[PDB]
Amino acid sequence: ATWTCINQQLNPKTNKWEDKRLLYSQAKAESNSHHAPLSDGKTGSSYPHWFTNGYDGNGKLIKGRTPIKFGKADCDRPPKHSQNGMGKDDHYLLEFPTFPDGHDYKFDSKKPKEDPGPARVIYTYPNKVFCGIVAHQRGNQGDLRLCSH
RNA sequence: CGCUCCUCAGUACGAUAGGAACCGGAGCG
Ligand SMILES: [K+]
Ligand SMILES: [K+]
Ligand SMILES: [K+]
Repeated sequence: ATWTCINQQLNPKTNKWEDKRLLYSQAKAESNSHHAPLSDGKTGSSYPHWFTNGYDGNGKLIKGRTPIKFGKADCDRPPKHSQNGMGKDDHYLLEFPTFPDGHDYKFDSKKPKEDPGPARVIYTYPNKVFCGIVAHQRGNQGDLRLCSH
């Protein structure tokens, strides 16, 4: 499967934000999630880490929030995320940088830290069930929204 | 006392997608 994200990027010459169509291979994104550690933070880059998808640790939805519908029961279930995100009963979503070229993000480096880019592969803790590809609409900041596939 | 860098630490904390400080190290005023 191929996922497409439209990410606005600032063209210097026109000083205006333009739509860049970015394509991701699900197979490569999944491989990225397997190469990354099964932890929540605790790495030099901070990734991978808990993706709340609008909930708090007790599966309670933050008011005025619509979680992303992934289409897989495991991915759409309200999460159970304890303090360290390592409880022996936890189940929640993790986000990790993913790129069109498929390379593995250098999760262990803090200084300098690799640019995570606009996209993330979202997968479950602790079985790493693939959920989807999400990305920032503008540059590398703001909320993350589900890309198409 | 103030400012820059390291470290503390991607820790504490946070959930608008981020993120300290004390102690300690190196400087300038
Ligand atoms: K954390
Ligand atoms: K400091
Ligand atoms: K100090």
